[PDB]
Amino acid sequence: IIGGNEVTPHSRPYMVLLSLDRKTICAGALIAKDWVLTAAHCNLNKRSQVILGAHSITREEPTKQIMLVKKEFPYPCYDPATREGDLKLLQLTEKAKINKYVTILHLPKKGDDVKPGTMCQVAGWGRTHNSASWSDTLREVEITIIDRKVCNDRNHYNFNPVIGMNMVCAGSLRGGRDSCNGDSGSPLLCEGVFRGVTSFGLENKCGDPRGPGVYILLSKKHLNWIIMTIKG
Amino acid sequence: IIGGNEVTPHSRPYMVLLSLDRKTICAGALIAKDWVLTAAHCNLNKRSQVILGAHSITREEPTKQIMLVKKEFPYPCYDPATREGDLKLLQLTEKAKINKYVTILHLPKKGDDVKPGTMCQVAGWGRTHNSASWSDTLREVEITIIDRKVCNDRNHYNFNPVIGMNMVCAGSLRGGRDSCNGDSGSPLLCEGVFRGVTSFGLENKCGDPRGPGVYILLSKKHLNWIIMTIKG
Ligand SMILES: *C[C@@](*)(O)[C@H](CCCNC(N)=[NH2+])NC(=O)[C@@H]1CCCN1C(=O)[C@H](N)Cc1ccccc1
Ligand SMILES: *C[C@@](*)(O)[C@H](CCCNC(N)=[NH2+])NC(=O)[C@@H]1CCCN1C(=O)[C@H](N)Cc1ccccc1
Repeated sequence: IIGGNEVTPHSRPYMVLLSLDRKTICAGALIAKDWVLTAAHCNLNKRSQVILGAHSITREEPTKQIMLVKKEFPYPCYDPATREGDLKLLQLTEKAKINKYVTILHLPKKGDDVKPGTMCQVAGWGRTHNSASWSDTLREVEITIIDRKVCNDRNHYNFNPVIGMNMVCAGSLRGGRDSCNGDSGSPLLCEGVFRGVTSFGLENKCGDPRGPGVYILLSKKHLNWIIMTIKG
Repeated sequence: IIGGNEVTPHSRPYMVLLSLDRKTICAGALIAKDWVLTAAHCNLNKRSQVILGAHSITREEPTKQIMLVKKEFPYPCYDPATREGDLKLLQLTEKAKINKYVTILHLPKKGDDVKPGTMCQVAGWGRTHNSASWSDTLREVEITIIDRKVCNDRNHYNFNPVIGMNMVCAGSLRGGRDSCNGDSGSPLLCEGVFRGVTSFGLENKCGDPRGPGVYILLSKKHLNWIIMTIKG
């Protein structure tokens, strides 16, 4: 997270830390007692861990629940070339224990676009600068959704890649506020509602006005696949 | 086809006429002795026919081969809302008999974009005016690929819908030349190479400069699915 601040410990109890390996992290949302929604580009191995109720990565906390993946369900329409449908459901070996510290983030009922100018938040343990590594504590930043047509601009992504109807852009006109490396999978919250999944930006330019972070929209199509994959 | 002309009978022997029902037709390409590639939005029923070696729809011709569908393989990533991946493979009950009149159109080796300004052709039995019904004989028109960024313009599709990296636009700056209703599925040929599949335009505005026809690009991703579905 670029230009955010350290969250009140455990004030975002749906946040999942994904320890992928030694060099890599990701985030995600707990969407059911045994389901984590994250991004498809986040590659797990057999040693990977899903950590619930975390604030600090390193510090030992009584609140933490270390979970294991039973099965990966990457979205079958994920296109690594367009970045389209960058979604993945992780089924856990056991159910999380819900409490004050570990909660379920609810899916939106309707898969609406988010209207430009809306204020949104994203939390994560990723880079806080375009250098170095992850943040030891969970941080959060507030961002504005940027009009899709501006996002596809010559002064923005400029069709490399195309920012389509199942993505939103969010940041600031002036820059300084963004997700970054290691925030992939993190839920985009907009006016209290789960709305997107952190996907990509410009390499080593988190927070550059040219490259507002791109979030996969929880649209009708993506919701259908989520609901189907869980229930049944 | 808008602003085209009647083809020399049987000079495009890979062309498939799809008789979907009484009110509807489509086109397609014969890509193997028992495989037709068309568009996913083209709905067949049990009475539907795939006609090979046709020139006229009505007239009885010794060249015609009336084929039947064993199984439909609509592209699993087809999105009816974005029009994305509008592709469908039809497996035939028997093999076509290849001759002078019925041939296989070869897939491109590399799934490249088509560069703006390239001249392309599309053939079909669809509307020749923004009214009335199909053409009794196969026609063909030549069109130019329109730059993707112009296609997404305020004076064009204007993000309703987005014209993405797995679509090309083709028509003319002045209008008058286009595919139309009933041409869906027809192969887009560019400098001798099979390049796209006729998908959509603006309703009752075939040939309007605002809405150049949109073709699904035979990109790497789509080729992989085609090859996989056939061989195995
Ligand atoms: C996997 C995630 O941790 C990470 C989050 C980065 C978010 N960045 C900003 N600025 N908010 N995502 C990625 O690293 C993704 C997946 C792999 C590629 N990628 C990118 O962000 C590339 N920079 C995307 C790209 C854009 C334009 C041209 C080439 C590549
Ligand atoms: C199914 C095909 O025969 C047909 C071909 C039309 C090609 N038109 C031009 N101008 N070259 N395609 C369609 O009818 C497709 C599938 C169903 C919807 N559709 C459309 O062409 C709509 N007009 C697409 C559309 C665009 C903008 C807004 C709403 C719908």
